[PDB]
Amino acid sequence: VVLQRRDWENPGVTQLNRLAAHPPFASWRNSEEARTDRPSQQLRSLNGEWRFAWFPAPEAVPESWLECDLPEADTVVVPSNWQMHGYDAPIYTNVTYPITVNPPFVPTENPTGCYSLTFNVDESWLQEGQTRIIFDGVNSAFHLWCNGRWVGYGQDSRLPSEFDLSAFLRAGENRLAVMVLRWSDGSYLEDQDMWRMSGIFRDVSLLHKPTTQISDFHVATRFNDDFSRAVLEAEVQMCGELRDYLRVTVSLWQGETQVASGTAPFGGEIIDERGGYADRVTLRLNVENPKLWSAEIPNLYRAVVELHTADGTLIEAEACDVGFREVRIENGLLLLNGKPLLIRGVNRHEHHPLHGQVMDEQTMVQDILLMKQNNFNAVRCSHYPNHPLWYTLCDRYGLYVVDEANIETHGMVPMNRLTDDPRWLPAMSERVTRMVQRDRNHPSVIIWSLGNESGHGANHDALYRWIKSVDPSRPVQYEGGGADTTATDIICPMYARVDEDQPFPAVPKWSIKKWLSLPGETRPLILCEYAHAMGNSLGGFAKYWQAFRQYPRLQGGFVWDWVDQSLIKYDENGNPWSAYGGDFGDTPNDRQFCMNGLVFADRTPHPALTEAKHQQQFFQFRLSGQTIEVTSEYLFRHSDNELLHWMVALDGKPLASGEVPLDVAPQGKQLIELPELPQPESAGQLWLTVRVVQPNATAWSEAGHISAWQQWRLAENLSVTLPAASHAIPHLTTSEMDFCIELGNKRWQFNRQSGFLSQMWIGDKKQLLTPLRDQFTRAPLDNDIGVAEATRIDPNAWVERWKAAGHYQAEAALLQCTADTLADAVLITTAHAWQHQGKTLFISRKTYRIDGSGQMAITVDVEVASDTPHPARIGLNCQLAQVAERVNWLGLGPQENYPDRLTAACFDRWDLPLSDMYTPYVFPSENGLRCGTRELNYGPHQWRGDFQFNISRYSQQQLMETSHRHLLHAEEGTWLNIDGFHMGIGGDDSWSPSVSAEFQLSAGRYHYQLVWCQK
Amino acid sequence: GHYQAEAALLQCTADTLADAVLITTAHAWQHQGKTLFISRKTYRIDGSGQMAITVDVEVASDTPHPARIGLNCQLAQVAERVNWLGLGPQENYPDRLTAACFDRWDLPLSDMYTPYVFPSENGLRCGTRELNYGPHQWRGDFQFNISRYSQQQLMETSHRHLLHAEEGTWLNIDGFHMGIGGDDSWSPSVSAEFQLSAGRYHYQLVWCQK
Ligand SMILES: O=C1O[C@H](CO)[C@H](O)[C@H](O)[C@H]1O
Ligand SMILES: [Mg+2]
Ligand SMILES: [Mg+2]
Ligand SMILES: [Mg+2]
Ligand SMILES: [Mg+2]
Ligand code: NA
Ligand code: NA
Ligand code: NA
Ligand code: NA
Ligand code: NA
Repeated sequence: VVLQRRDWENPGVTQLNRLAAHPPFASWRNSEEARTDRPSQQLRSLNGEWRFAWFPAPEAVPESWLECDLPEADTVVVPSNWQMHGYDAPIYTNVTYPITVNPPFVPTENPTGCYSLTFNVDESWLQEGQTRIIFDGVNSAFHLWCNGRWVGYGQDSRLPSEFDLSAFLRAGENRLAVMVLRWSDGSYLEDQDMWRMSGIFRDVSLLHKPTTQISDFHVATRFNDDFSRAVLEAEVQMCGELRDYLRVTVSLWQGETQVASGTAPFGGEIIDERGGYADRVTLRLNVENPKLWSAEIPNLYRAVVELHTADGTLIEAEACDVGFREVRIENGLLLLNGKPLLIRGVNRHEHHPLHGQVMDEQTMVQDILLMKQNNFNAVRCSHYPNHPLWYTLCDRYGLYVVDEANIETHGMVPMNRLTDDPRWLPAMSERVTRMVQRDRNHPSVIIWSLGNESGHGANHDALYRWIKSVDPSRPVQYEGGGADTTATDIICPMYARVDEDQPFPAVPKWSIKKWLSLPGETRPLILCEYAHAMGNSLGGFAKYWQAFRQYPRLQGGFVWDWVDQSLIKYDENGNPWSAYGGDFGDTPNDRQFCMNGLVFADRTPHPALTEAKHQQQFFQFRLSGQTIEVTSEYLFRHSDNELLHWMVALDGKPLASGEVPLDVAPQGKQLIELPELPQPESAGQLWLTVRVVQPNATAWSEAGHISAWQQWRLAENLSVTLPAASHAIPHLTTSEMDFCIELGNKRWQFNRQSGFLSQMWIGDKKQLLTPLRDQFTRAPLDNDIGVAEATRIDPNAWVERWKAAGHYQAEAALLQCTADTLADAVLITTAHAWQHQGKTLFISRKTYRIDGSGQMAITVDVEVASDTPHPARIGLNCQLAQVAERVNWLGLGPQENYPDRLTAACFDRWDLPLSDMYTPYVFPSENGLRCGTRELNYGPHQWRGDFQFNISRYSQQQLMETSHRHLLHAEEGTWLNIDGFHMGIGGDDSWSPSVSAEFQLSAGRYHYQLVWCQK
Repeated sequence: GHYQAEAALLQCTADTLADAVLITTAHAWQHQGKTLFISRKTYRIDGSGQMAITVDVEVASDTPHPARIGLNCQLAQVAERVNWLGLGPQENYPDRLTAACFDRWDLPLSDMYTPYVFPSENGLRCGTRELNYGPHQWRGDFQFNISRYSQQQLMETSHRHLLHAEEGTWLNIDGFHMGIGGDDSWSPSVSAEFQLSAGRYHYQLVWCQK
């Protein structure tokens, strides 16, 4: 029947013999164990060592496997993705399906994973009650046998499938056989932009329930106008024989105190002409002054549901954590406990670099900690229901959750081909309804989502209404078909820009500000995805946050995304490296487009994370004279774990500092008058830096955690004092090929054919390995490349425009090189033109003035043809002979910063190891720039001015020629790129030009000045 | 103290090059001991009689952003026409120049003055690459006004009919000029992107004889 029916090529069959969905059960037989959420002896884990064999098709699986272990089978850990054990390749594709688009059919060659487990069942489990097996995640479809007998079938890779094994088991040893299909009709609804894997990748458990049992329960909390009174309403359903003596007791607990309790027999109210539910009961408990749940203060109660005889016999108990909170949209605003939310959100895939799509508690906790430490309060489950533990942790640690159905049909043409088709309504409905049935009691879930990138079909509208009907407590959102359809309560676009319209036909992405006020529009707007964090990205992040704060109805967004989907591979020597699309022989593939994270796969932060943290701060600051005004953006909590530190420094030199306790109400203000500020005699800019410090450790943070900062310029005293009269004067030696300048042991060489400074000497020591030359290009960022599908090339992409214009191939042509002897200096004047196919792209005119103090003043004036694509940078570069341990600078830092991503950086004196000045993006590009630098120190060298710089062992050429970071080699000496000017990095998306006009180098004429000297 | 700031000489040197003379200057404008602006210049006069002026200005970050960054002088000459390659033909300012077109414009001198009943700074033309007046030509990328009335007289005179033509011609040539605003006229109304807030400014001009 199995091979004959081909249930995996039939959307009308998504399960066989699968039990109804429900909230998490453990069947405690002791109420105290239920209350305290301790282990239940009635819920067993079958995680561990299983037998596994791989086959190329289900037709290749031998019948013998149903009753006997296959000798060729291996013993593997479960849960697991079998690609991670090397049985076949994981496939990274974005939009295009990994299989031929021919619904409902899948390939004949359909990788088949045969799992089996021989396991013990106690006699006591079989003498009474019901023994079920629960598969929390099987990707993508499976048949199940127990002791050679066929049990059932299941689809949907991301929700639990449960089966009654009572009639199949024997006391002692039993054998399960699970046949997992890689591809099924379910795969058409699972086209998420992620690695395509398969297997038994979530927990497997065995649950014992009594014959008379709790089969479902729903918890709701409703409130009066000021939230000083609540009613908890618990609906409980039973299965078994109905009897007069049966009762349900629901008890509610605030830690160790029972705050409320209610007991009732079964028999619901009359609902229609045929009566009511005799197998259900609703308990209503009054709660005065409930402690409310939010991400800020995740107050939780425990609800215990006891099924019992009236005279006191507990049959079984179930339980959940209860968060007292109201979610509603009123007058166009999303409210949590009557207050408008500001969503500091991120999308988070379930991804581990070693284990693939298998999740563990440690990784989940690590992620939540890092998120909260970086000022996130919300997470979107892109794009499927998560491992059940995720919700428990979000409940307890406090994060707002968008729970999203496992439906994505991106690769369909058009996108709604399946979702507008009623033949596909049953399969879609199960992915939505079974999510709701499972997760509806979690307070952390505040919004339901219908899926992702499946267009807008009638099936979406039907399922939107289904949720609205069954669960009025939570808004429903869905972005497909233009982000503002009749299937969404929230305008939830992806990559809509702040100010710029993107008027695509049918599905425009309006400026978010404009979107709110379109005729007839009243809904709130929260971006489901924004600020695409691919590689060197998050340019213009502050622009979103300014808009969010100014516009009541712009209530935030979810950054895309949390973590790079890179996977670990090993080289010849067994050394690990980060791999992306195509690295497993997977083809077609979308290469690096799977890496979009604010953190690397091992959870090491990208530089972008600090920009996110800074913009997502909960305290706002204004400066008026000596007055600092602190404003809290908290809705509920006081600043009861917050101290304000302040420091005033003159060009990095500390002049004063102190601390002031913060006592700020939610949404309130506090004025801090700074003491009489000292007047520095010395020249320079005074800078004020403030930081909010948390003196006490929390569940999510260490003592001393910095949660917020800001800087201001204070007084500036411009230097008017003259540099000391240098007694010596530099000697010019003129030859046919060189202009050589000497002053003591210092020597400079300017090549007369090239027109560049080709060498410097300190004593007899060479200082340069490559000459100091202008550079107008950068090793392209992923945003410059502007690709989302590897087959596609956008002629509009910055890298394409630069390449076509000849920026990367333009050669320096010398126009002028002269030397003049001054009264206290030697002056070298140069002019160069950069040309491609007879077209002059750039002209550089320079003076080098070396005086008797040993300093070399470099003045550069550059012309850029108005019709050439604006250049990536305007600066100089050289390869120094020096390799030094440290980099010291007075500029913005300490982390990597670019013109459109530098708000988080602070102006101070920074000192770091050379390695910290390189950002190891897995796909190499221009990296590690620091902006607003007035002084740079490296080895014996010092540069002064007002410039941007990066410094590393890797040239721009190597970076642009290398696809993987692990293939980079340290070059001789150190490559230095010093920029007068540098283009924004953008990132509003990574598949179209996204650098805003104000960050493009469009001025045509540029001036900058550097002083190079020794110290 | 912007209107009463006094120029203090920091540096004034002269050098001879292979085909030119180079004059280097530095000035500080101060008020009550506070240095508001520093102007560093080079004047390069070559064998073709062209005087290349390079100007680099520091503006104290805590002083209000200045109305303009430029040079002014009273020319001995009165000439009939003003001819320029830049935005025109009418008066235009950084935040009010979209109507203006880049072209070669030639007007009588009197049209380079706008007779606002209450006198103020007026007649500026932006985005100018070449200006011609009598024997003089200025080249660069600048804003300018040219008229018989000094900035001093304009600020001291309440009514246009009370203005008297001064000897010769007042020329104001700006590397940079602040927006004029106008969202209202009773509060600061110049948008941030039109305020002269960069701290360090660079402009260059060539003065020659035509
Ligand atoms: O539109 C999207 O942008 C992301 C780009 O990485 C990713 O593909 C998301 O799954 C998708 O919803
Ligand atoms: Mg099927
Ligand atoms: Mg009791
Ligand atoms: Mg997609
Ligand atoms: Mg700041
Ligand atoms: Na808002
Ligand atoms: Na992606
Ligand atoms: Na406090
Ligand atoms: Na690269
Ligand atoms: Na006046």
